[PDB]
Amino acid sequence: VDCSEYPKPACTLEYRPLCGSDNKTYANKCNFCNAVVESNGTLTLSHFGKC
Repeated sequence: VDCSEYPKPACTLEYRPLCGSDNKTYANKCNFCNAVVESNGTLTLSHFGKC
């Protein structure tokens, strides 16, 4: 997914779960992309929905 507009200082509460390569279910794309940046690009997206 496109994380180009990240990191963002806040994420909304809109619950659109997606499963990281870490097996964490991120709450939405904002939370996921912020984690991608924090990971220095090690975290990828496995799939949409819960892990």
